[PDB]
Amino acid sequence: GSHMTPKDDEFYQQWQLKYPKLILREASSVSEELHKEVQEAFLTLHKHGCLFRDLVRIQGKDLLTPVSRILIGNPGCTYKYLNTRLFTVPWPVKTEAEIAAACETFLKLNDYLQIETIQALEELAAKEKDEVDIKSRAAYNVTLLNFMDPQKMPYLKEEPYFGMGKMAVSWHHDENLVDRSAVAVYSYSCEEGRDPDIWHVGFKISWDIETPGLAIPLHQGDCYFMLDDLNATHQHCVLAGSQPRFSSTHRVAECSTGTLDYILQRCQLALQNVCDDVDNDDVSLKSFEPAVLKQGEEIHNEVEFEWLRQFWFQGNRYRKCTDWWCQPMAQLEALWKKMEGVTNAVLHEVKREGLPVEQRNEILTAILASLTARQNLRREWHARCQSRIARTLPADQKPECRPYWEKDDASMPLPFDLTDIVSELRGQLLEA
Ligand SMILES: O=C(O)c1ccccc1-c1c2ccc(=O)cc-2oc2cc(O)ccc12
Ligand SMILES: O=C(O)CCC(=O)C(=O)O
Ligand SMILES: [Mn+2]
Repeated sequence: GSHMTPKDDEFYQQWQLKYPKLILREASSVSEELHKEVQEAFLTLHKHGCLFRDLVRIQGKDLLTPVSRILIGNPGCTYKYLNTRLFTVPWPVKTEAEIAAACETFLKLNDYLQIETIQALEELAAKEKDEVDIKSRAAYNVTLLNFMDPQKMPYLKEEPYFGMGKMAVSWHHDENLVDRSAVAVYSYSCEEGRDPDIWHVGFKISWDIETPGLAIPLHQGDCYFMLDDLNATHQHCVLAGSQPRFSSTHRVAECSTGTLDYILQRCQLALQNVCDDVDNDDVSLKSFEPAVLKQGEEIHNEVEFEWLRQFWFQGNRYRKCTDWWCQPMAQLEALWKKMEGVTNAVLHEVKREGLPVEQRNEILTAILASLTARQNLRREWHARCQSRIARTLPADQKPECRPYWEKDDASMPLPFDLTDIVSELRGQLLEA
């Protein structure tokens, strides 16, 4: 395989014909004032230690990301990639003033890039021969900030198909975005084939290493845009230069099951089956109908694994730059603890003498997959909290395996390990 850069005569026509949905707006087109502001914002964020490498999970292995990052965006919004849910430090849509100022800066960059994107999307439609679709596909709700110092990496991976040289980030799609949504990236580098000292973004067609890839040089303050279905039909990578680089990558995160309001509402739905006169350990349920019980136990899993474990696995890195999620997370944990109460109440009822066996077995069938998944996912998460790299990484830089409690812990109604309970319930369902 081979690739094309601006040095190749064929670059220009290949871009024009096979990448009309890829747009580059060079530093020129962006005001010197905005450049100054976002570049300074990058630097304060970096100095206040707001960017971290994430311990992600990909095809079974636990890996530290080469880039350190932070997610900034709409209050209560989250973004899930590589099995890790990132939580926004909020930006002032309708904390220390410095970080607050930085987030404010990245909101107005967001506004600017949003405008640029709509324009580009409008011009693309005109070329191609609705109005609501365009604006919704440009309505960026988060940005993921990235930083890498390549001189800090002992060995960088070679780009494997086109001879593009050292990769800072491997070939991928930006995951979990709204369908056909645009992506906009502000790139900030500190200042035969592609120039090794300069940062590039590379593109290829999915499934395809025969059509030469493009490598687009990125100088200080250059912006690039993936429009419409480009992010889906193509992969991209980031090719490392010799100097450090920041990027701000603005996305329309698909957040239908990914906001604080969404998850609080799911919890409230679950607790509708609980007599709510008073908050104490004496949990009693309004109904034992299979469909209501299954739903309750599913919500229980959702808040435990998608929210609590995700949040705490990331070493409590937030109250550092924002306490915003601290109270929400306390609240979600209290809701989850009530639901541990619910599971116990269901279990009590299963054991009640005078419960017909047919009704018991209908209850078992309703809840068994949820409890099985709860056991398995607890194993998987506990594994993830030790692994190798978690072991290797310093004591300061370790994942927290919360919520977790000992067999002796009398504050919790059920054991953390559900193996016996699951076995027993399963056994009962095979009884004759
Ligand atoms: O880019 C990498 O090689 C990498 C290294 C360690 C951890 C994650 C990644 C990696 C990504 C890192 C950040 C990001 O925004 C996207 C990434 O996508 C990847 C896709 C892969 O197939 C394989 C790897 C990645
Ligand atoms: O920085 C870029 O150019 C794209 C960002 C990126 O590839 C990522 O880390 O998701
Ligand atoms: Mn990307």
